[PDB]
Amino acid sequence: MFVPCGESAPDLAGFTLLMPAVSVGNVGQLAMDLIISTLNMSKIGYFYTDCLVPMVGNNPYATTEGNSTELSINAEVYSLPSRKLVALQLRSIFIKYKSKPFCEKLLSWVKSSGCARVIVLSSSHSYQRNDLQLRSTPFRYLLTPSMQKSVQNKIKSLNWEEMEKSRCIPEIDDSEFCIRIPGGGITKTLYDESCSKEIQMAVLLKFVSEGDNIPDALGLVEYLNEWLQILKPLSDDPTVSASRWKIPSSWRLLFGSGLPPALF
Amino acid sequence: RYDSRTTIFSPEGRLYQVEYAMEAIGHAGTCLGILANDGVLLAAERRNIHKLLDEVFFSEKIYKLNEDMACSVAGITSDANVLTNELRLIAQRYLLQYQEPIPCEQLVTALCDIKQAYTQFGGKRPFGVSLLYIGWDKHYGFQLYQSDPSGNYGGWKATCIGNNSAAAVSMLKQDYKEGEMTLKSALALAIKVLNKTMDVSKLSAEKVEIATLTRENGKTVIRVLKQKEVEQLIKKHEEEEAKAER
Amino acid sequence: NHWFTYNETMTVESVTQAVSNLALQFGEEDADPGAMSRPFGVALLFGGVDEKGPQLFHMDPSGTFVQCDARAIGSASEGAQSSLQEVYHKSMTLKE
Amino acid sequence: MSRGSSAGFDRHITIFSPEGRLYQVEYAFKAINQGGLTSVAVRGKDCAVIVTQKKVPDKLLDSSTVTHLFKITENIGCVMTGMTADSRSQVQRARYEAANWKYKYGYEIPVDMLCKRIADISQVYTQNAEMRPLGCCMILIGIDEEQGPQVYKCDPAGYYCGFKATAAGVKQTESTSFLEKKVKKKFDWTFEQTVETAITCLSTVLSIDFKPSEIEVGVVTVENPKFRILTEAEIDAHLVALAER
Amino acid sequence: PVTELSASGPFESHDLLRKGFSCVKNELLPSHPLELSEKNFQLNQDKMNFSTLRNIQGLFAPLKLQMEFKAVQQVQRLPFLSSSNLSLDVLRGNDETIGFEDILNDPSQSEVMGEPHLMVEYKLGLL
Amino acid sequence: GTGYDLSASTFSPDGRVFQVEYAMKAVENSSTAIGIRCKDGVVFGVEKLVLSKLYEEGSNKRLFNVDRHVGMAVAGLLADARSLADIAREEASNFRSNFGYNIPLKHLADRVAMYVHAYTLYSAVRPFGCSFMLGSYSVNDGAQLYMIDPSGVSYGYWGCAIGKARQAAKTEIEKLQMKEMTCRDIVKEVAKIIYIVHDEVKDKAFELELSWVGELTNGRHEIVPKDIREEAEKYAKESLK
Amino acid sequence: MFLTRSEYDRGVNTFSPEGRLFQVEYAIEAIKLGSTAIGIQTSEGVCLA
Amino acid sequence: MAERGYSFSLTTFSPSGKLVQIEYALAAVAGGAPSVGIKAANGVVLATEKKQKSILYDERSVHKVEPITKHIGLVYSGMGPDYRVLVHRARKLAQQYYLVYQEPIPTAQLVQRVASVMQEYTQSGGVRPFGVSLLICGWNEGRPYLFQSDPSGAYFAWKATAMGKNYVNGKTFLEKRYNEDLELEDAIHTAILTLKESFEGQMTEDNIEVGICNEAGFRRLTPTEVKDYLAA
Amino acid sequence: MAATFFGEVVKAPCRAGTEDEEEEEEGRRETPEDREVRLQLARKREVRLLRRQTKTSLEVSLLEKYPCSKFIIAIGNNAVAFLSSFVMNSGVWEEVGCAKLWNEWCEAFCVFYHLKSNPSVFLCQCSCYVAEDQQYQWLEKVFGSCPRKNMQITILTCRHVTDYKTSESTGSLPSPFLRALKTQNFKDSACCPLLEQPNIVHDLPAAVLSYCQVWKIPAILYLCYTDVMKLDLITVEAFKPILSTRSLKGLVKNIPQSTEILKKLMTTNEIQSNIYT
Amino acid sequence: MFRNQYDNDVTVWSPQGRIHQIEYAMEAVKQGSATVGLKSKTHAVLVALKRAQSELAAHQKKILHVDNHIGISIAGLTADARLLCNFMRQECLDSRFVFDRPLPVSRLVSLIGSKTQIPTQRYGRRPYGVGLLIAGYDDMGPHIFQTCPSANYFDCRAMSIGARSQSARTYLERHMSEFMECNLNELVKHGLRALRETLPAEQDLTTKNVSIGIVGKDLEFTIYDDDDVSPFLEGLEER
Repeated sequence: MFVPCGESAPDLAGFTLLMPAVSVGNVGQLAMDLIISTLNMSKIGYFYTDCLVPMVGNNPYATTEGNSTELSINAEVYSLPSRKLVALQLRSIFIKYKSKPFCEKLLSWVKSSGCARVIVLSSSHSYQRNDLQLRSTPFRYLLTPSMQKSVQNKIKSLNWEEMEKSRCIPEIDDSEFCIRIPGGGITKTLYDESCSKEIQMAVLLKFVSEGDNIPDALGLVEYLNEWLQILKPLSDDPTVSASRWKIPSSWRLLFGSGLPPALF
Repeated sequence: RYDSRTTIFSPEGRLYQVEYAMEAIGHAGTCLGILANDGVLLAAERRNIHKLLDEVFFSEKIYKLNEDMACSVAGITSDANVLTNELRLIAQRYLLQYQEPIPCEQLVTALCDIKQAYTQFGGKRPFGVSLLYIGWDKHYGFQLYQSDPSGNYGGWKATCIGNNSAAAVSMLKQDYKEGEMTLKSALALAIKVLNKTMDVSKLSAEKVEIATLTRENGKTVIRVLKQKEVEQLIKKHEEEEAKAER
Repeated sequence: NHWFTYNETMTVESVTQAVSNLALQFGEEDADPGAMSRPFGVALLFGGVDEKGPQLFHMDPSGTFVQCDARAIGSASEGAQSSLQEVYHKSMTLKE
Repeated sequence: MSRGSSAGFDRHITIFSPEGRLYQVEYAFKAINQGGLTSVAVRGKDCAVIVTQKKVPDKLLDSSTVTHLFKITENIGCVMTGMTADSRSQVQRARYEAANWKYKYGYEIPVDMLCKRIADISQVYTQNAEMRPLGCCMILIGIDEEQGPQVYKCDPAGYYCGFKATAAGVKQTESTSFLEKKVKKKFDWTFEQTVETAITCLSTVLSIDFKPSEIEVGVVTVENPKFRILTEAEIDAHLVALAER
Repeated sequence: PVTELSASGPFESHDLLRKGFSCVKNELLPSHPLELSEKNFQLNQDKMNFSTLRNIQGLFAPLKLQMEFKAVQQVQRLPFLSSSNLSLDVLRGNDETIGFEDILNDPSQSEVMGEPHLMVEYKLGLL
Repeated sequence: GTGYDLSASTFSPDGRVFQVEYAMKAVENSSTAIGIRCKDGVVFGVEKLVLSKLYEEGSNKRLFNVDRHVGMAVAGLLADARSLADIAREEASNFRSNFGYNIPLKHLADRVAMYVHAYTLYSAVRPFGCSFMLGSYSVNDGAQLYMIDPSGVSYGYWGCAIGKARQAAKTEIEKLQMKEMTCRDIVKEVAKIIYIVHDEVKDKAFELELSWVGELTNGRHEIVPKDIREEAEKYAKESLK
Repeated sequence: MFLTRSEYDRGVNTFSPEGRLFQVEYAIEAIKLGSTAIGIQTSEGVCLA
Repeated sequence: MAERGYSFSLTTFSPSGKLVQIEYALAAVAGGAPSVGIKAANGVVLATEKKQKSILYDERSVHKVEPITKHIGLVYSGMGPDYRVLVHRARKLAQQYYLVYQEPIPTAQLVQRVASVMQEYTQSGGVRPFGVSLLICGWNEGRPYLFQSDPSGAYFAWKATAMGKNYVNGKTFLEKRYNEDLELEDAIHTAILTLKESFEGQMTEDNIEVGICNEAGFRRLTPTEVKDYLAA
Repeated sequence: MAATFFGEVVKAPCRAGTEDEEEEEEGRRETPEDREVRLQLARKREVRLLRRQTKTSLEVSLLEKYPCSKFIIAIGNNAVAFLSSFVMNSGVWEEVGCAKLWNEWCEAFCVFYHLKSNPSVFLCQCSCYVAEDQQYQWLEKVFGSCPRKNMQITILTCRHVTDYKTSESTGSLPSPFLRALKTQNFKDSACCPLLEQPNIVHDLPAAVLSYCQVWKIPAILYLCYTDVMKLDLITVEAFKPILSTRSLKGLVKNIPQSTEILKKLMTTNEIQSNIYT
Repeated sequence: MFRNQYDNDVTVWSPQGRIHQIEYAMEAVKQGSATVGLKSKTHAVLVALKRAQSELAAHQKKILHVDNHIGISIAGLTADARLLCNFMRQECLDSRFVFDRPLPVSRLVSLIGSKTQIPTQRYGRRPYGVGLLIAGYDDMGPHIFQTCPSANYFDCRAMSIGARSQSARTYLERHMSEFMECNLNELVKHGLRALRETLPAEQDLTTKNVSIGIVGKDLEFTIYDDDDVSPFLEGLEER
């Protein structure tokens, strides 16, 4: 459930909820770090549930010594009421048999709190890309049937590629078609439950592998910024790119620790 | 716990890759074997029935292994070619060492040991072939065996493999009379069953090949029925079904 | 083998060392086929009498042995070892 | 790295994709462009010429060690395009296989038979899960006995074919179009005309006026069947003779 | 007189029914001058080629040839069934020569073959 | 190149074997070695880092003697560098045994570089994470300097630098007119360049490791004698300030 | 940042980032499924129960 | 398209019994250059489309229609290197048969031995199937033979067939125009027409290859002979 | 998984846990054979507070039946040893329940003590290793759903120095060292440097700190990053700075005898196995 | 975090150019117990701390005998130490057989380096998880060598390896200027004081937990254990 930081709900009246999925490469989570850092969003609550492995650490978006000591837990909610944007950041992994319960709790919060849209930043396995998908763009999208508030036309004008519908159960020549995001984690569960509950959800994803997945995170936030304009539009600057998403200070030592001596 | 290798048991003791290998035959053409008092037969559905396919070797499915045995495969065709070659080799090796023709169950057992070896060592796909053996030997007389990709054989008095094997087996079990079968009644039952289980098309003596094994004057006679006899059997069945209707 | 070659009884520690040479040869499967490919899941307790009097050895799933004076192995080795901790004194009779 | 096959339709050499394509072989073909050098081989009436770029991007590097033209046998020379170490290793293999042929058959290997042997080995690499293709292309030249000049091109897939002119590298398509246009008009280029054709193809598709130190030229001739690599003075003579015209 | 009785330790065990008729008395002097020359001919040819590659080109050359030979010989057929050695012949250079091993006493029709599991687990070094 | 970079037998969608590229970065992990070829020899010099004051001086050497006439200066993993030193020694000895004379340096470089390449080919072994330079001198061949890197590419150089600060050292070598200098002035300049590119704060307390092969040693690889090394270090220090 | 799954115990020959081989300690846990055996070494002999 | 890894392993059946890596090798054949085989009353025709279609190819160098013996000949559609490695093997097998039995190998025997090699490659793991399906034409016992061996190692005896790109339309074309009493000349005309069905533009004698097999034996038609056949 | 045979197709590890498919293709036709197994496994791995001489069914959360004003949790061998040696050496501590739980890595479970002199003070003593799907159950069985904000929780635990993320080598750091992580309502500053920004803590200590953060309870987590994670004397002594802090202010009476208790408890020394030295 | 794909095998280079299983093997060395090696002008001594679960077990055998002139002290996995000790003993036997003379310590250590380098490149292997302190004596004097899981070896004036060995190395760095002219007694005392520096302030060296091995100009390699160490420990001033 949602627990505020100040004994008062923040009134997310018509906000857009940006959330990750714990997916392959942690691309959704890294993109959420990029968004929360660049927009300079302020924590407004927690999403306390039984569903994610508990973890804790100081402020991952430290900029000054004053706020570098702010404790953070595995699921925290950030907001930017100027732009009517609210963001969830899941910083852990799901406990066995607990992904679906999290999805219904979260979507119940979305319906109760009054959020208009939901946008899930996710990823999928790129070793499962078939013949065509190898020669297409890495980025795919999904829109639930409700998500039509003039954004179907916007996405169409953006020349994006929808996620390809595989057949529900193979080996049948009839091949009833339903979505399958392999390696998206809760992405498919969130999509199916949003379609059931009539929530305007969008899913943006990239076909990624694992390793240094920071380029993939930057690509995914640029995809989202093609849609939403949460930032000044891309190649319009004197190439001041690379200086337009603020890398959080916690993005340090991403390959571990330092090199031992007496090797090399 | 899962089904990626032949060398992995699921946590209820199932070898899923072998079960999938055995699932490939249910696509293949219906091979039927019936044991009689004076002979054995193999009735096989000609799956390859295209217009431009050539008139081929004396039988598409029926293979001779000895002077005394024949087989009839269903499943992956290339694996079947390998396996029938090795069957013939095994039989000639027994004849070379003992100077006597191989008994039928010893040949079946040897091939099924080969198939089991492929279901046991990792990094080797099992044989997607279920065979059907008919023969004669001085020990047990006319014999009919069956074999499946797991190297698991058994002797029958009437069995079917391939497409619609379950309906065929139900029909045989209902109509096969143990002890009172002769080769003509076995041929009638073979046509009847192989008709009711080939209901994708009307039965004609171009989609079935029948081979009978008998003993005539101290020699075994493996004979593949000519196309003009299978038509006579089909007519006998159609007239019988007309009479039994009205 | 030791008796055949040297005409004498192998000492307790030497037997334990030979068994350890066998037991520590896991992993490294594609080097001497017929090797084991995983640790042995058994702990042994060699107790014998040799030139150096009574001796007790312990080997665990490592192919490694240490001489001991009171060992418990098995499912209740912690409690039994804590009990052997006080009930044992270095000069006690075999009946005790 | 240890062992296994990577799962994916473009991630192991022994995996087909739904369209029956071996993508790791095509990625090897892209590895040929790793280096940024183009090679041109042109067959004439009585000679064969291989011409390649010679980029040395280092004042400190001894430029006489940078070379892509190799001598396989005394009468076969090749220009290697692609990854440098892979090129040198495939040259070593071609040298060994040619020596074996002379040992077994008593006469020196032809060009077509050498590219066939190298392409057989390359096919074996594409079919097995332990090895990988080499990211290189071999263009062989020689004078046979009774056919004439020969230019042959092995490639990472195990495919080989004889040509009248061929290219490898970054500008392979542009050079192939250039040489097609040249060969449609006339083909019995004497010896000078083949060298001018190869140099002009390279200097047109790259739009670069060459210096004798930015280009390598190896030739065979019917009268001098031995593979020869021209000195800088000879290449400069050809370039000045091309410029004056 | 061969010496070598490991007899220090002649503790080895054999399967009596599977050893057949072995006569170490005469297994020290081949039956013909050509017996071993023909038994180990591909072995000796590989050793000669690796030696010339080593001496002319370096360690890498025999190592790569042996590594290719090891790789292709490993995606094969289980030992109780005959293989074609298609890739191994392409590597060794026997794809276009026919020797007497190819036409005499054909391996594809052996006249004698053992049990599947016994032959597989002998190749695995398990005996 | 994630997804295509766990094996040395996988090509990236743009024809790049990435395990080999990561092995070359592994070479960039270590301190710098430079080698300068002059008018009458070759001089090696290694910014050897003092791991502890407890190590006997001369331990962890990075300047091997591969043959009577060849010297080897390494960077990268030191275990890999020692294994490749063993291989190069084997190659030189085998050549001498077969053919009865000292192996040419170009041929030695080819043999060892082709070994390194052979490791860049299989899933069963990983590429060498070590780069090295060979340097010889013969009266009938002149000075010769070769560098092999983890991909198996060996070229001939007039001045080379391998290691962490190869780029700065390469900038500093280019100022030398080494084609017209003797081994003595090159030793002083090698010490100077080693002192310039040393990072005194990140890394700490290095010791010079100078070596030559030339006509001043009669085509024999040697350690620079203690007094000449002292003079070179004093020149290098006084030039730094 | 993030909590992620790291597994160093599903194969022998793999050290954890701690210098520790887990498939051998899982074999010691395999011992702890056996029955209890007590061995006492005295100067009068050794007993095994 | 990764069915739970049933798609990427050659030695894993799918739950329905399919081996969907040998049918991906059949998609390499169906993406190769078109081939045609027509067994006339007195001979067989093997016509294919050349990939070496530009002016810069030496055409005395590499061929897609190959002889195995005097009386057997191949064409393929699929992956060319696999074809070459199988062709040298087929030639070796034919010469071993001659050396043992002192008689030319029959077409069916050769097809069987080649198919056994292909089958071997579809069963191990760590290896890859062959990306070629062959057409074997032969003449034995005064009787033409046309066979087809696919990557799985399962061979078929045909009266007429088509491989490579656009082969379903090719087979439909062949059904409407093949009759048993066809003579070898009308067979060559029909094979060239079936190639002309699925062909990328103007068809020259220099971008198709034809090889016939009659009593006199297998022979590859010269570009002049193909030019003459195309002119009619 | 890691290539049981030559050329076996292997899938890479996924650090996001999405190789489990999150139990995808859920199979709404789960056989009762499957459901019995799943429920039996869920029952085997349950947490259960039980009272002494009651032995079962505590039925309510442990901090909501007794009032609390101070709660010290020690997790692991070294934290438990330190807390016992330096705190229970004083006046009588009364046990008010254990938390029985089964696990693959579980090992004395938390026994909970509350001081007789001051009943409001509590201690959890886990050598108990609580698995991921047991930590929230542990939290509800101990704290419950009525988080009174008068408590001062103090968690103590040990971590291996190789878990420290630092730009230097994790062999050059002066282990063992203490790092803190406090919640927002913890007004006092720590006695140790706060843990860095790329470093996180993920277990039962993280569960308790997260609970206290969400429900606005003061809490401090003390992390010993040690190079020896077995029962070690230096590691236990690394926690001593904590004794001069208001939570552990009145509980530490005799330090000199605590060193003797500690030396004894080291001589007990659960037997090491022979993998090493 | 971005490290998980590249640290499970010793055949995978991380995109930072690091093999991580090598570093984890080095940690395996740190998981032993401290052992010290130091040398004078005439002797090379090896001092080791033994653990025995603190009661009811004969302690680990931490100093092993390789030849009459070579002895090793181990820290790390015991199986690896035994494999390497068997290798060292066989190589010393081979030298005595073929050449009749004691194998030089440096040559032995080079052979160990190659032997232990092979597992760090090959598939289906793991590095050796044992680090050694080899004490030798040959024609060139006393020797102290340190071998690592990474297959590196170092020529030491003195060295400590094992758990909490940094304190011993700090002591040895502080006092190494006087090791060379020390006689055997005070050299072993120096090693003993360093090994004591690897201990808590309360614990002290006893005969039950100290093993010593001396090689030298006159001595063959001898190991002193459990009661033979008393002459060396009696004279050791308190901490």
